[PDB]
Amino acid sequence: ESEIGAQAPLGFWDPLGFLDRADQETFDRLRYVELKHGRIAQLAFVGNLITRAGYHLPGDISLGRAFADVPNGIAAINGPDAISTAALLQTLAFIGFLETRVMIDATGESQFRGDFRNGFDFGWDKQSPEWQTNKRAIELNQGRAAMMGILGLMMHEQVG
Amino acid sequence: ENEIGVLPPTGFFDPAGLSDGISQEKFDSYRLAELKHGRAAMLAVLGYVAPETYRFGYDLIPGELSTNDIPNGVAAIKAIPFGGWAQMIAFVGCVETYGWFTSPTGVLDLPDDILAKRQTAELQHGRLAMLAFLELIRHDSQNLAQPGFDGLDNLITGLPFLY
Ligand code: CLA
Ligand code: CLA
Ligand code: CLA
Ligand SMILES: CC(=O)O[C@H]1CC(C)(C)C(=C=C/C(C)=C/C=C/C(C)=C/C=C/C=C(C)/C=C/C=C(\C)C(=O)C[C@@]23O[C@]2(C)C[C@@H](O)CC3(C)C)[C@](C)(O)C1
Ligand SMILES: CCCCCCCCCCCCO[C@H]1O[C@H](CO)[C@@H](O[C@H]2O[C@H](CO)[C@@H](O)[C@H](O)[C@H]2O)[C@H](O)[C@H]1O
Repeated sequence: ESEIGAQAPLGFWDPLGFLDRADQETFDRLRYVELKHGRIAQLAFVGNLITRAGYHLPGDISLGRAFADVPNGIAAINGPDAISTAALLQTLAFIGFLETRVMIDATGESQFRGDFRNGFDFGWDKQSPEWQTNKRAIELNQGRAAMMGILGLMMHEQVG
Repeated sequence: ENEIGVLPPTGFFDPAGLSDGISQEKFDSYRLAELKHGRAAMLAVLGYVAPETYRFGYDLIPGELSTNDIPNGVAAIKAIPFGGWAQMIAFVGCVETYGWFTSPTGVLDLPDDILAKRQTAELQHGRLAMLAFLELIRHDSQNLAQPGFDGLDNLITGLPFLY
């Protein structure tokens, strides 16, 4: 089992013997989970850093509370002086609906578990020979470094 | 056109023709959605009455926030923090997506006619519970927005022996 994911210095990095028995479906689901975790980690990086910078959208979220009035960090969602639970629940429901009605495979692009073409693409037809492998390695490495950095940021703001 | 869930109180009840032609898959999805909304409504109706007389003494937020103090009805969503709602939604999603905390011994081995009648009764009870939940929510919201409006006092206007 040597595929995209052991790029850079060390090779098969399985100190715990995770893939001692192994199987194809377990392989695919683990890769999909790692990819999703990394993607959400880097998007949360963008959001957290751009909020710590000082930028804020105009307008109000609740009945008389602007986007720049909420605290920054963990206190936004939980703790005193947080966003109204109705608004947060509504946003969570909207995100769930978008996830369940947008990023599913309704055509049959298949290939890798995580591709949601459904006909729409920019240039993922002309390039073929080897850009796919190193691109996937790039996205995986970025996701892993993301997850590490975002866990560090969350713990730092918790202990800060 | 003709499947489970057609009983004589009326008979077809499709005035606006929401189905018309459709297909087998779309009809099956609609039936699944109706069964799901119905079961959820029945659970909601059952759970809207129990806390009025019984209360589990657990401290949602250890140290404070003890069930024994949170309001009942549509006012609990404001008192309960976002973390608990997220945790329970994730838990029910784990129940639904996976087979976790689910047992196939509840499918039973009933004959065909018994199964059909039981399914029809399930759908009827659920259809009733939907409107039950609607009325409960409307009364609670109207009373909370303006106390004294709709002068019938207390939650659950029926079952007056609770108070
Ligand atoms: C209404 C909202 C909604 C809905 C319906 C879904 C629906 C789904 N999500 Mg999802 N998600 C949402 C919002 C939503 N999401 C939000 C807002 C986020 C954050 C951005 C995520 C992040 C997310 C990830 C990362 C993953 C999903 C996955 C899934 C799928 C399976 C979920 C599952 O098995 O249950 C949940 C089952 C579990 C076992 C939960 C795991 C919880 C982990 C193990 C613990 C995490 C640590 C904890 C949060 C903090 C600990 C604190 C410390 C003090 C201990 C399903 C389609 C999974 C998927 O696509 O599967 C292929 C997946 O990997 N979601
Ligand atoms: C729509 C459904 C629904 C919702 C949203 C809520 C929401 C809430 N309930 Mg509640 N409840 C429900 C149904 C529901 N309940 C039902 C059906 C009952 C009767 C058993 C109760 C009895 C009840 C009590 C006694 C208390 C609450 C409380 C609460 C609040 C705190 C959260 C909590 O502990 O939940 C608890 C939610 C449940 C216990 C419902 C679980 C129902 C699942 C489906 C059972 C699954 C099967 C079970 C594990 C056994 C399996 C065996 C097999 C044969 C099936 C919260 C607002 C507490 C509070 O302070 O309220 C003010 C409290 O003390 N509820
Ligand atoms: C060993 C497992 C474990 C552990 C360590 C915890 C730990 C905790 N739970 Mg908890 N819980 C568990 C299992 C566990 N839970 C299970 C199995 C259930 C049944 C569903 C619940 C139901 C539950 C409720 C109903 C509540 C808690 C709350 C809490 C927190 C107590 C107050 C606090 O610290 O506020 C600090 C809280 C935070 C810093 C915010 C934490 C946000 C959570 C961890 C994110 C969860 C994300 C979700 C799992 C996955 C993503 C969303 C999904 C849709 C994809 C604490 C973090 C309370 C709480 O969160 O109050 C605030 C609360 O009301 N729990
Ligand atoms: C084998 C195993 O392991 O488990 C098995 C066990 C078993 C039993 C075999 C199985 C099953 C089937 C199940 C789960 C059956 C349960 C069915 C259930 C519990 C169905 C509730 C109906 C509630 C209704 C109709 C409420 C109407 C409420 C109405 C009409 C109201 O008017 C409400 C009301 O509020 C108003 C609006 C005004 C108020 O002022 C007055 C009141 C309060 C009255 C499973 C699934 O196979 C699993
Ligand atoms: C979602 C499914 C809900 C089903 C949950 C299972 C219910 C069965 C047991 C729940 C009873 C919980 O309440 C039980 O434990 C509580 C733990 O806070 C304890 O409650 C008591 O102790 C707490 C912690 O020491 C203190 O806040 C108080 O002294 C008091 O609330 C009691 O021992 C008992 O009231």
